[PDB]
Amino acid sequence: EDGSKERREIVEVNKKLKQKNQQLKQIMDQLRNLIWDINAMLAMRN
Amino acid sequence: NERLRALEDIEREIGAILQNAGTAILELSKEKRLLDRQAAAFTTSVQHVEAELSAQIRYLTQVATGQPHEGSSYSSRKDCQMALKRVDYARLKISDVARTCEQML
Repeated sequence: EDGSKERREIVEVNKKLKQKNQQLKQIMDQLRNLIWDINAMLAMRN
Repeated sequence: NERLRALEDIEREIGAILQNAGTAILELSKEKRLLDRQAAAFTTSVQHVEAELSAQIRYLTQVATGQPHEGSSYSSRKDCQMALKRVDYARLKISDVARTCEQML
């Protein structure tokens, strides 16, 4: 830390990846919630 | 569907050609072929029709005291329709997820 005495492309790629993760999680949420789809309905499922 | 077909045949043969053939020979006052066939179908056909009707009437006679002769009466055909509804809702949800994916990419 101490002794008691260029990054434009990087930030651009970082923001792009962050937006990508955001839209990815947005796409996730739907199938994530609808994933079970039989759990509450095992009473008659087979 | 044996009894249903028998009832349908009896209904189709109730108004047979015997009732309409009783006015054919009386018009034939100029020539006398097989015209004798217009005589055997006078009462024998009606007698046979009445016999068949009485026979059909004397069936099992299920209805005796209450409400017998059931047969639908029962289970989850309703829940089968509900399962079709589940299929439809899963279709809707899959379509919504595909639309969300398309919007995301």
